[PDB]
Amino acid sequence: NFMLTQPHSVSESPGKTVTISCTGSSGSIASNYVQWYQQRPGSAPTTVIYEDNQRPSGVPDRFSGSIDSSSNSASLTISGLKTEDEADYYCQSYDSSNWVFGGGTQLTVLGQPKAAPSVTLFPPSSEELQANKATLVCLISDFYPGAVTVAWKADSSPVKAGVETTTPSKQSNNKYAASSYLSLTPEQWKSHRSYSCQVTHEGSTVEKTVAPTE
Amino acid sequence: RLFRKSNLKPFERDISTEIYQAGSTPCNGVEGFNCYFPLQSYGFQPTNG
Amino acid sequence: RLFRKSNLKPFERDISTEIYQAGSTPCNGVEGFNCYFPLQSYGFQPTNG
Amino acid sequence: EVQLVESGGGLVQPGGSLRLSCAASGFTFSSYWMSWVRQAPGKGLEWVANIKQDGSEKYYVDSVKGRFTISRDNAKNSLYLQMNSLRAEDTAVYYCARGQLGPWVGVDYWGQGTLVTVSSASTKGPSVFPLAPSSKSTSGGTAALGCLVKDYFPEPVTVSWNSGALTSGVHTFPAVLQSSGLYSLSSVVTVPSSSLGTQTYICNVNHKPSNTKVDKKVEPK
Repeated sequence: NFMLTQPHSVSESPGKTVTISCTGSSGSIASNYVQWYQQRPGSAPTTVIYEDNQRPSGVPDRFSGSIDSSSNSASLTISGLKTEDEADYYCQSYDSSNWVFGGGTQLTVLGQPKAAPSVTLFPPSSEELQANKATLVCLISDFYPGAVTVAWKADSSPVKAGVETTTPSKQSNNKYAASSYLSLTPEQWKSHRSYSCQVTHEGSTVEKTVAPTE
Repeated sequence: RLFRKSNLKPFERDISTEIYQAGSTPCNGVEGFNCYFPLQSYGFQPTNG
Repeated sequence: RLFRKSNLKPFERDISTEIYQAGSTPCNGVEGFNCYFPLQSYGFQPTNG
Repeated sequence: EVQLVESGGGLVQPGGSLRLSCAASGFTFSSYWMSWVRQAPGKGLEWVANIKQDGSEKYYVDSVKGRFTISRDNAKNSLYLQMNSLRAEDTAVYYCARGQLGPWVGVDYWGQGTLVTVSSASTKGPSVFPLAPSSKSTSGGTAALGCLVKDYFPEPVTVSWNSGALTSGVHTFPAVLQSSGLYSLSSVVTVPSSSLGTQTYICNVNHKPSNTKVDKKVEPK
Protein backbone atom coordinates (compact mmCIF):
# COMPACT_ATOMS: atom_id res chain seq x y z
CA ASN A 1 0.00 0.00 0.00
CA PHE A 2 2.88 2.35 -0.81
CA MET A 3 1.57 5.84 -1.57
CA LEU A 4 3.12 9.31 -1.79
CA THR A 5 1.50 12.33 -0.14
CA GLN A 6 1.93 15.81 -1.64
CA PRO A 7 -0.24 18.97 -1.94
CA HIS A 8 -2.27 20.08 -4.96
CA SER A 9 -1.62 23.85 -5.12
CA VAL A 10 1.64 25.37 -3.83
CA SER A 11 4.37 27.83 -4.94
CA GLU A 12 1.84 30.62 -5.62
CA SER A 13 4.45 33.36 -5.25
CA PRO A 14 6.45 35.68 -7.53
CA GLY A 15 10.23 35.52 -7.80
CA LYS A 16 11.69 33.85 -4.69
CA THR A 17 12.70 30.40 -3.45
CA VAL A 18 9.89 28.01 -2.47
CA THR A 19 9.83 24.30 -1.67
CA ILE A 20 7.39 21.45 -2.32
CA SER A 21 7.23 18.39 -0.06
CA CYS A 22 6.30 14.84 -1.07
CA THR A 23 6.34 12.20 1.66
CA GLY A 24 5.80 8.44 1.77
CA SER A 25 3.75 6.35 4.15
CA SER A 26 4.15 2.57 3.89
CA GLY A 27 7.94 2.50 3.69
CA SER A 28 11.06 4.64 3.70
CA ILE A 29 11.37 6.64 0.47
CA ALA A 30 15.13 7.01 1.00
CA SER A 31 15.68 3.29 0.31
CA ASN A 32 14.94 3.68 -3.41
CA TYR A 33 15.24 6.55 -5.87
CA VAL A 34 12.41 9.09 -6.11
CA GLN A 35 11.82 11.32 -9.14
CA TRP A 36 9.85 14.47 -9.95
CA TYR A 37 7.96 14.82 -13.23
CA GLN A 38 6.90 18.10 -14.86
CA GLN A 39 4.09 17.94 -17.43
CA ARG A 40 2.78 20.62 -19.75
CA PRO A 41 -0.99 21.15 -19.28
CA GLY A 42 -2.58 19.65 -22.38
CA SER A 43 0.71 18.43 -23.90
CA ALA A 44 3.33 15.73 -23.44
CA PRO A 45 4.94 15.34 -19.99
CA THR A 46 8.63 15.86 -19.26
CA THR A 47 10.97 15.28 -16.32
CA VAL A 48 12.81 17.76 -14.08
CA ILE A 49 14.31 15.29 -11.57
CA TYR A 50 16.04 11.98 -12.14
CA GLU A 51 18.56 10.17 -9.89
CA ASP A 52 17.15 12.44 -7.08
CA ASN A 53 20.21 14.74 -7.39
CA GLN A 54 21.02 15.42 -11.08
CA ARG A 55 19.49 17.11 -14.12
CA PRO A 56 18.72 16.41 -17.77
CA SER A 57 20.70 18.24 -20.42
CA GLY A 58 19.16 21.61 -21.22
CA VAL A 59 17.16 21.88 -17.98
CA PRO A 60 18.06 25.12 -16.15
CA ASP A 61 19.84 24.97 -12.80
CA ARG A 62 17.17 27.11 -11.08
CA PHE A 63 15.42 24.02 -9.71
CA SER A 64 17.08 22.15 -6.84
CA GLY A 65 16.25 19.12 -4.72
CA SER A 66 17.07 17.65 -1.33
CA ILE A 67 16.25 14.62 0.81
CA ASP A 68 15.65 14.45 4.56
CA SER A 69 15.30 11.22 6.55
CA SER A 70 13.75 12.53 9.78
CA SER A 71 10.41 13.20 8.06
CA ASN A 72 10.62 10.58 5.27
CA SER A 73 9.83 13.34 2.77
CA ALA A 74 11.23 14.59 -0.54
CA SER A 75 11.89 18.30 -1.03
CA LEU A 76 12.10 20.02 -4.42
CA THR A 77 13.08 23.70 -4.40
CA ILE A 78 12.57 26.24 -7.20
CA SER A 79 14.69 29.40 -7.27
CA GLY A 80 14.09 31.50 -10.39
CA LEU A 81 10.28 31.20 -10.70
CA LYS A 82 10.32 32.63 -14.22
CA THR A 83 7.43 32.88 -16.70
CA GLU A 84 8.05 29.32 -17.95
CA ASP A 85 6.74 27.61 -14.78
CA GLU A 86 3.11 26.66 -15.46
CA ALA A 87 2.82 22.95 -14.66
CA ASP A 88 1.76 20.34 -12.12
CA TYR A 89 4.32 18.16 -10.36
CA TYR A 90 4.37 14.49 -9.38
CA CYS A 91 6.59 12.29 -7.21
CA GLN A 92 7.18 8.69 -8.29
CA SER A 93 8.79 5.87 -6.28
CA TYR A 94 9.29 2.10 -6.51
CA ASP A 95 8.43 -0.34 -3.72
CA SER A 96 8.56 -3.87 -5.20
CA SER A 97 8.05 -4.62 -8.93
CA ASN A 98 5.47 -1.79 -9.09
CA TRP A 99 5.42 1.96 -9.69
CA VAL A 100 3.46 4.50 -7.63
CA PHE A 101 2.73 8.05 -8.78
CA GLY A 102 1.87 11.15 -6.79
CA GLY A 103 -1.46 12.92 -6.70
CA GLY A 104 -0.31 16.09 -8.45
CA THR A 105 0.41 19.69 -7.42
CA GLN A 106 -0.94 22.34 -9.80
CA LEU A 107 1.14 25.52 -10.21
CA THR A 108 -0.36 28.12 -12.55
CA VAL A 109 -0.17 31.66 -11.11
CA LEU A 110 3.52 32.54 -10.84
CA GLY A 111 -11.02 45.85 -16.76
CA GLN A 112 -14.70 46.11 -15.86
CA PRO A 113 -15.58 44.63 -12.44
CA LYS A 114 -19.23 44.29 -13.56
CA ALA A 115 -20.40 42.96 -16.94
CA ALA A 116 -23.97 43.24 -18.21
CA PRO A 117 -25.35 39.75 -19.02
CA SER A 118 -26.76 39.41 -22.54
CA VAL A 119 -29.85 37.18 -22.44
CA THR A 120 -31.61 35.73 -25.49
CA LEU A 121 -34.79 33.68 -25.95
CA PHE A 122 -35.58 31.23 -28.77
CA PRO A 123 -39.25 30.20 -28.75
CA PRO A 124 -40.19 27.10 -30.76
CA SER A 125 -41.19 27.61 -34.38
CA SER A 126 -43.80 25.77 -36.45
CA GLU A 127 -41.21 23.12 -37.36
CA GLU A 128 -40.72 22.16 -33.70
CA LEU A 129 -44.42 21.95 -32.81
CA GLN A 130 -45.48 19.69 -35.70
CA ALA A 131 -43.27 16.85 -34.38
CA ASN A 132 -44.98 16.83 -30.94
CA LYS A 133 -41.99 18.59 -29.42
CA ALA A 134 -41.29 21.97 -27.82
CA THR A 135 -37.80 23.25 -26.91
CA LEU A 136 -37.55 26.56 -25.05
CA VAL A 137 -33.89 27.49 -24.55
CA CYS A 138 -32.78 30.24 -22.15
CA LEU A 139 -29.31 31.55 -23.05
CA ILE A 140 -27.11 33.77 -20.89
CA SER A 141 -23.61 35.09 -21.54
CA ASP A 142 -21.05 37.70 -20.46
CA PHE A 143 -21.46 37.53 -16.69
CA TYR A 144 -18.91 37.78 -13.88
CA PRO A 145 -18.58 35.80 -11.65
CA GLY A 146 -20.24 32.67 -13.07
CA ALA A 147 -22.67 32.22 -10.16
CA VAL A 148 -26.18 32.51 -11.64
CA THR A 149 -29.53 30.79 -11.17
CA VAL A 150 -31.96 30.20 -14.05
CA ALA A 151 -35.69 29.95 -13.34
CA TRP A 152 -38.79 29.72 -15.54
CA LYS A 153 -42.05 31.53 -14.74
CA ALA A 154 -45.40 30.43 -16.16
CA ASP A 155 -48.68 32.37 -16.15
CA SER A 156 -49.51 31.68 -12.49
CA SER A 157 -47.09 29.06 -11.09
CA PRO A 158 -43.34 28.38 -11.36
CA VAL A 159 -42.24 25.09 -12.87
CA LYS A 160 -39.85 22.55 -11.37
CA ALA A 161 -39.87 19.62 -13.81
CA GLY A 162 -38.35 19.76 -17.28
CA VAL A 163 -35.69 22.45 -16.70
CA GLU A 164 -32.01 21.59 -17.15
CA THR A 165 -29.05 23.95 -16.75
CA THR A 166 -25.38 23.38 -17.60
CA THR A 167 -22.28 24.79 -15.95
CA PRO A 168 -20.85 28.03 -17.39
CA SER A 169 -17.98 27.67 -19.84
CA LYS A 170 -14.94 29.83 -20.54
CA GLN A 171 -15.25 31.64 -23.88
CA SER A 172 -12.85 33.92 -25.76
CA ASN A 173 -14.08 37.16 -24.15
CA ASN A 174 -12.78 36.88 -20.54
CA LYS A 175 -16.35 36.00 -19.54
CA TYR A 176 -18.63 32.98 -19.14
CA ALA A 177 -21.72 31.69 -20.93
CA ALA A 178 -24.42 29.26 -19.81
CA SER A 179 -27.49 27.68 -21.39
CA SER A 180 -30.77 26.31 -20.04
CA TYR A 181 -33.16 23.94 -21.81
CA LEU A 182 -36.88 23.42 -21.18
CA SER A 183 -39.03 20.60 -22.57
CA LEU A 184 -42.70 21.52 -22.89
CA THR A 185 -45.96 20.40 -24.54
CA PRO A 186 -48.11 22.50 -26.91
CA GLU A 187 -51.32 22.30 -24.84
CA GLN A 188 -49.94 24.44 -22.01
CA TRP A 189 -48.15 26.75 -24.47
CA LYS A 190 -51.45 28.10 -25.82
CA SER A 191 -53.26 27.89 -22.45
CA HIS A 192 -51.00 30.45 -20.71
CA ARG A 193 -50.65 34.24 -20.84
CA SER A 194 -46.95 35.15 -20.90
CA TYR A 195 -43.70 33.21 -20.53
CA SER A 196 -40.71 34.43 -18.53
CA CYS A 197 -37.17 33.18 -17.92
CA GLN A 198 -35.46 35.10 -15.11
CA VAL A 199 -31.81 34.99 -14.05
CA THR A 200 -30.28 36.21 -10.79
CA HIS A 201 -26.77 37.56 -10.20
CA GLU A 202 -25.03 39.58 -7.48
CA GLY A 203 -27.46 42.44 -6.88
CA SER A 204 -28.97 42.06 -10.35
CA THR A 205 -32.10 40.47 -11.80
CA VAL A 206 -32.99 40.55 -15.51
CA GLU A 207 -36.46 39.38 -16.56
CA LYS A 208 -37.91 38.96 -20.05
CA THR A 209 -41.51 38.57 -21.19
CA VAL A 210 -42.86 37.01 -24.40
CA ALA A 211 -46.33 36.19 -25.67
CA PRO A 212 -47.68 33.15 -27.54
CA THR A 213 -49.24 35.49 -30.12
CA GLU A 214 -47.07 35.50 -33.25
CA ARG B 1 12.37 33.77 7.34
CA LEU B 2 14.14 31.74 4.65
CA PHE B 3 17.81 32.79 4.89
CA ARG B 4 20.20 33.66 7.70
CA LYS B 5 23.91 34.28 8.23
CA SER B 6 24.24 31.23 10.51
CA ASN B 7 22.21 29.01 12.83
CA LEU B 8 20.07 30.41 15.64
CA LYS B 9 20.69 29.72 19.32
CA PRO B 10 17.78 28.29 21.35
CA PHE B 11 15.29 30.79 22.80
CA GLU B 12 16.55 33.55 20.49
CA ARG B 13 14.37 35.66 18.18
CA ASP B 14 15.34 38.18 15.51
CA ILE B 15 13.41 41.20 14.23
CA SER B 16 15.83 42.57 11.60
CA THR B 17 14.59 42.45 8.01
CA GLU B 18 17.85 43.17 6.19
CA ILE B 19 18.93 41.73 2.83
CA TYR B 20 20.38 38.24 3.16
CA GLN B 21 23.77 37.69 1.51
CA ALA B 22 24.41 34.41 -0.32
CA GLY B 23 27.33 35.11 -2.66
CA SER B 24 30.62 36.94 -2.24
CA THR B 25 29.91 40.06 -4.33
CA PRO B 26 27.75 42.58 -2.42
CA CYS B 27 24.57 43.79 -4.11
CA ASN B 28 24.79 47.30 -2.54
CA GLY B 29 21.57 46.87 -0.55
CA VAL B 30 19.13 46.61 -3.47
CA GLU B 31 17.12 43.75 -4.91
CA GLY B 32 19.03 41.72 -7.47
CA PHE B 33 20.93 38.53 -8.13
CA ASN B 34 22.77 36.52 -5.43
CA CYS B 35 20.88 38.44 -2.71
CA TYR B 36 17.17 38.26 -1.89
CA PHE B 37 14.69 39.09 0.86
CA PRO B 38 14.92 36.34 3.53
CA LEU B 39 11.45 37.06 4.95
CA GLN B 40 8.74 35.38 2.88
CA SER B 41 4.95 35.32 2.99
CA TYR B 42 2.67 32.30 3.31
CA GLY B 43 -0.09 31.37 0.89
CA PHE B 44 -3.16 29.82 2.49
CA GLN B 45 -6.11 28.14 0.78
CA PRO B 46 -9.46 26.94 2.15
CA THR B 47 -9.60 23.83 -0.06
CA ASN B 48 -5.97 22.72 0.34
CA GLY B 49 -4.61 19.54 1.93
CA ARG C 1 31.83 56.53 13.62
CA LEU C 2 32.17 55.60 17.30
CA PHE C 3 30.82 52.02 17.19
CA ARG C 4 31.32 48.92 15.07
CA LYS C 5 30.35 45.27 15.45
CA SER C 6 34.03 44.28 15.40
CA ASN C 7 37.37 45.66 14.24
CA LEU C 8 37.89 46.89 10.68
CA LYS C 9 40.35 45.29 8.28
CA PRO C 10 42.93 47.57 6.61
CA PHE C 11 41.84 49.39 3.43
CA GLU C 12 38.16 48.71 4.18
CA ARG C 13 35.42 51.35 4.33
CA ASP C 14 31.79 51.06 5.43
CA ILE C 15 28.85 53.16 4.23
CA SER C 16 25.96 51.53 6.11
CA THR C 17 24.30 53.62 8.83
CA GLU C 18 22.34 50.99 10.77
CA ILE C 19 21.45 51.03 14.48
CA TYR C 20 24.27 50.13 16.86
CA GLN C 21 23.72 47.06 19.05
CA ALA C 22 25.64 47.02 22.34
CA GLY C 23 23.68 44.72 24.66
CA SER C 24 21.84 41.43 24.28
CA THR C 25 18.21 42.56 23.98
CA PRO C 26 17.29 44.07 20.59
CA CYS C 27 15.67 47.50 20.50
CA ASN C 28 13.60 46.65 17.37
CA GLY C 29 15.32 49.25 15.19
CA VAL C 30 14.20 52.36 17.09
CA GLU C 31 16.16 54.86 19.17
CA GLY C 32 16.26 54.00 22.85
CA PHE C 33 18.36 52.53 25.62
CA ASN C 34 21.22 50.05 25.05
CA CYS C 35 21.27 50.98 21.34
CA TYR C 36 22.24 54.26 19.68
CA PHE C 37 23.34 55.73 16.35
CA PRO C 38 27.02 54.85 15.66
CA LEU C 39 27.51 57.81 13.31
CA GLN C 40 27.85 61.20 15.00
CA SER C 41 28.06 64.78 13.81
CA TYR C 42 31.00 66.95 14.85
CA GLY C 43 31.24 70.48 16.22
CA PHE C 44 33.85 73.03 15.16
CA GLN C 45 34.53 76.44 16.67
CA PRO C 46 36.93 79.17 15.51
CA THR C 47 38.37 79.98 18.97
CA ASN C 48 39.30 76.44 20.04
CA GLY C 49 42.72 75.10 20.97
CA GLU D 1 16.42 12.76 -30.66
CA VAL D 2 14.05 9.89 -29.81
CA GLN D 3 10.91 9.78 -31.94
CA LEU D 4 7.59 8.32 -30.75
CA VAL D 5 4.13 7.96 -32.33
CA GLU D 6 1.05 6.45 -30.69
CA SER D 7 -2.08 5.66 -32.72
CA GLY D 8 -4.42 3.06 -31.25
CA GLY D 9 -7.47 4.99 -30.09
CA GLY D 10 -10.33 7.02 -31.53
CA LEU D 11 -13.36 4.77 -30.95
CA VAL D 12 -15.68 3.80 -28.09
CA GLN D 13 -16.71 0.31 -27.00
CA PRO D 14 -18.10 -1.14 -23.75
CA GLY D 15 -16.20 -4.20 -22.55
CA GLY D 16 -14.71 -4.98 -25.96
CA SER D 17 -11.20 -5.49 -27.31
CA LEU D 18 -8.84 -2.68 -28.30
CA ARG D 19 -5.33 -2.42 -29.75
CA LEU D 20 -2.85 0.41 -29.15
CA SER D 21 0.58 0.61 -30.78
CA CYS D 22 3.63 2.75 -30.06
CA ALA D 23 6.41 3.00 -32.66
CA ALA D 24 9.88 4.16 -31.66
CA SER D 25 13.01 5.14 -33.57
CA GLY D 26 16.41 6.74 -33.05
CA PHE D 27 17.83 4.21 -30.56
CA THR D 28 18.28 0.50 -29.84
CA PHE D 29 15.01 -1.19 -28.86
CA SER D 30 16.71 -4.39 -27.63
CA SER D 31 18.70 -2.89 -24.74
CA TYR D 32 16.53 -0.54 -22.63
CA TRP D 33 13.43 -0.91 -20.47
CA MET D 34 9.92 -0.20 -21.76
CA SER D 35 6.71 0.68 -19.95
CA TRP D 36 3.14 1.82 -20.51
CA VAL D 37 1.55 4.66 -18.55
CA ARG D 38 -1.83 6.43 -18.62
CA GLN D 39 -3.49 9.46 -17.04
CA ALA D 40 -7.14 10.40 -16.67
CA PRO D 41 -8.35 13.72 -18.16
CA GLY D 42 -8.24 16.26 -15.35
CA LYS D 43 -6.68 13.83 -12.85
CA GLY D 44 -3.16 12.84 -11.82
CA LEU D 45 -0.65 10.33 -13.12
CA GLU D 46 -0.80 6.59 -12.51
CA TRP D 47 1.28 3.62 -13.63
CA VAL D 48 -0.09 0.83 -15.85
CA ALA D 49 2.58 -1.63 -16.99
CA ASN D 50 6.25 -2.34 -17.66
CA ILE D 51 8.14 -4.90 -19.73
CA LYS D 52 11.74 -6.11 -19.92
CA GLN D 53 13.86 -5.29 -22.99
CA ASP D 54 13.48 -8.86 -24.31
CA GLY D 55 9.87 -9.33 -23.18
CA SER D 56 10.69 -12.09 -20.69
CA GLU D 57 9.21 -10.35 -17.63
CA LYS D 58 6.00 -8.30 -17.56
CA TYR D 59 4.11 -6.80 -14.63
CA TYR D 60 0.86 -4.92 -14.00
CA VAL D 61 -1.03 -3.10 -11.27
CA ASP D 62 -3.50 -5.11 -9.18
CA SER D 63 -6.46 -3.19 -10.64
CA VAL D 64 -5.84 -4.64 -14.13
CA LYS D 65 -4.57 -8.06 -12.99
CA GLY D 66 -6.05 -11.08 -14.76
CA ARG D 67 -6.77 -9.11 -17.93
CA PHE D 68 -4.31 -7.09 -20.08
CA THR D 69 -1.34 -8.34 -22.11
CA ILE D 70 1.84 -6.82 -23.54
CA SER D 71 4.35 -8.11 -26.09
CA ARG D 72 7.29 -6.74 -28.04
CA ASP D 73 9.72 -7.52 -30.84
CA ASN D 74 13.07 -6.12 -31.95
CA ALA D 75 12.74 -6.67 -35.71
CA LYS D 76 10.48 -3.70 -36.51
CA ASN D 77 10.95 -1.62 -33.30
CA SER D 78 7.39 -1.42 -32.00
CA LEU D 79 5.44 -2.08 -28.80
CA TYR D 80 2.21 -4.09 -28.69
CA LEU D 81 -0.58 -3.46 -26.17
CA GLN D 82 -3.82 -5.45 -26.19
CA MET D 83 -6.78 -4.89 -23.86
CA ASN D 84 -9.97 -6.80 -23.10
CA SER D 85 -13.03 -6.41 -20.85
CA LEU D 86 -12.94 -2.62 -20.69
CA ARG D 87 -14.82 -0.50 -18.15
CA ALA D 88 -15.95 3.11 -17.89
CA GLU D 89 -12.86 3.99 -15.82
CA ASP D 90 -10.58 3.34 -18.84
CA THR D 91 -11.14 6.86 -20.31
CA ALA D 92 -7.50 7.93 -20.28
CA VAL D 93 -4.64 9.11 -22.48
CA TYR D 94 -1.96 6.44 -22.89
CA TYR D 95 1.77 7.14 -23.24
CA CYS D 96 4.40 4.55 -24.10
CA ALA D 97 7.18 4.92 -21.53
CA ARG D 98 10.84 4.14 -22.21
CA GLY D 99 13.34 3.27 -19.49
CA GLN D 100 17.09 3.76 -19.20
CA LEU D 101 18.54 1.16 -16.81
CA GLY D 102 15.63 -0.06 -14.70
CA PRO D 103 12.59 0.87 -12.62
CA TRP D 104 14.74 3.02 -10.30
CA VAL D 105 16.15 5.55 -12.80
CA GLY D 106 12.73 6.95 -13.71
CA VAL D 107 10.32 7.22 -16.60
CA ASP D 108 12.01 10.25 -18.22
CA TYR D 109 10.33 9.45 -21.57
CA TRP D 110 6.75 10.55 -22.31
CA GLY D 111 5.01 10.27 -25.67
CA GLN D 112 2.37 12.64 -26.99
CA GLY D 113 -0.23 9.88 -26.60
CA THR D 114 -3.64 9.13 -28.07
CA LEU D 115 -6.98 10.21 -26.61
CA VAL D 116 -8.85 7.03 -25.64
CA THR D 117 -12.45 7.29 -24.44
CA VAL D 118 -15.11 4.62 -23.96
CA SER D 119 -18.90 4.80 -24.15
CA SER D 120 -21.89 2.48 -23.80
CA ALA D 121 -25.63 2.30 -24.62
CA SER D 122 -25.09 2.23 -28.44
CA THR D 123 -26.41 5.32 -30.31
CA LYS D 124 -29.56 7.04 -31.54
CA GLY D 125 -30.45 9.29 -34.46
CA PRO D 126 -29.78 12.97 -33.79
CA SER D 127 -32.50 15.57 -34.32
CA VAL D 128 -31.67 18.79 -36.18
CA PHE D 129 -33.73 21.98 -35.79
CA PRO D 130 -32.43 25.00 -37.73
CA LEU D 131 -34.62 27.64 -36.06
CA ALA D 132 -35.26 30.73 -38.20
CA PRO D 133 -35.93 33.93 -36.19
CA SER D 134 -37.51 35.98 -38.97
CA SER D 135 -38.87 38.63 -36.58
CA LYS D 136 -36.34 39.88 -34.02
CA SER D 137 -35.11 43.32 -32.97
CA THR D 138 -31.54 44.62 -32.82
CA SER D 139 -29.39 45.05 -29.64
CA GLY D 140 -29.44 41.31 -28.96
CA GLY D 141 -26.92 38.51 -28.71
CA THR D 142 -27.91 36.97 -32.06
CA ALA D 143 -29.35 39.11 -34.85
CA ALA D 144 -31.15 36.39 -36.84
CA LEU D 145 -29.86 32.79 -36.87
CA GLY D 146 -30.49 29.52 -35.05
CA CYS D 147 -29.56 25.84 -35.06
CA LEU D 148 -30.36 23.22 -32.42
CA VAL D 149 -29.06 19.67 -31.96
CA LYS D 150 -31.00 17.39 -29.61
CA ASP D 151 -31.52 13.68 -28.86
CA TYR D 152 -28.04 12.53 -29.86
CA PHE D 153 -25.71 10.07 -28.17
CA PRO D 154 -22.78 9.98 -27.53
CA GLU D 155 -20.38 12.94 -27.67
CA PRO D 156 -19.11 14.68 -29.77
CA VAL D 157 -20.84 16.33 -32.76
CA THR D 158 -19.07 18.35 -35.47
CA VAL D 159 -21.23 21.39 -36.26
CA SER D 160 -20.50 23.34 -39.45
CA TRP D 161 -22.21 26.24 -41.20
CA ASN D 162 -22.42 26.57 -45.01
CA SER D 163 -19.93 23.70 -45.49
CA GLY D 164 -17.31 25.56 -43.47
CA ALA D 165 -17.37 28.65 -45.69
CA LEU D 166 -17.92 31.01 -42.73
CA THR D 167 -16.09 30.72 -39.41
CA SER D 168 -16.32 34.24 -37.91
CA GLY D 169 -18.79 34.81 -35.09
CA VAL D 170 -19.59 31.10 -34.66
CA HIS D 171 -20.43 30.37 -31.01
CA THR D 172 -21.30 26.80 -30.00
CA PHE D 173 -22.82 26.28 -26.56
CA PRO D 174 -21.69 23.23 -24.56
CA ALA D 175 -23.92 20.19 -24.25
CA VAL D 176 -26.38 19.99 -21.36
CA LEU D 177 -27.38 16.88 -19.42
CA GLN D 178 -31.15 16.36 -19.25
CA SER D 179 -33.21 14.30 -16.80
CA SER D 180 -32.71 11.15 -18.92
CA GLY D 181 -28.95 11.60 -19.35
CA LEU D 182 -29.30 13.00 -22.88
CA TYR D 183 -27.12 15.67 -24.47
CA SER D 184 -28.35 18.80 -26.23
CA LEU D 185 -26.57 21.89 -27.54
CA SER D 186 -27.05 24.85 -29.87
CA SER D 187 -24.77 26.94 -32.08
CA VAL D 188 -25.33 30.59 -33.03
CA VAL D 189 -23.66 32.86 -35.59
CA THR D 190 -24.08 36.64 -35.81
CA VAL D 191 -25.14 37.55 -39.36
CA PRO D 192 -26.87 40.70 -40.68
CA SER D 193 -30.66 40.62 -40.94
CA SER D 194 -30.58 42.04 -44.49
CA SER D 195 -29.19 38.72 -45.80
CA LEU D 196 -32.09 36.50 -44.67
CA GLY D 197 -33.40 36.10 -48.21
CA THR D 198 -30.30 37.08 -50.20
CA GLN D 199 -27.98 34.58 -48.48
CA THR D 200 -28.56 30.84 -48.02
CA TYR D 201 -27.61 29.41 -44.61
CA ILE D 202 -26.87 25.69 -44.18
CA CYS D 203 -26.44 24.12 -40.73
CA ASN D 204 -24.37 20.93 -40.96
CA VAL D 205 -24.55 18.21 -38.29
CA ASN D 206 -22.23 15.18 -38.31
CA HIS D 207 -22.21 12.32 -35.79
CA LYS D 208 -19.42 9.74 -35.91
CA PRO D 209 -20.94 6.75 -34.01
CA SER D 210 -24.31 7.24 -35.74
CA ASN D 211 -22.65 7.87 -39.17
CA THR D 212 -25.27 10.48 -40.07
CA LYS D 213 -24.67 13.65 -42.11
CA VAL D 214 -27.79 15.82 -42.38
CA ASP D 215 -27.73 19.14 -44.24
CA LYS D 216 -30.82 21.32 -43.82
CA LYS D 217 -31.87 24.60 -45.41
CA VAL D 218 -32.74 27.64 -43.29
CA GLU D 219 -35.99 29.31 -44.35
CA PRO D 220 -37.64 32.19 -42.44
CA LYS D 221 -41.21 31.72 -41.26
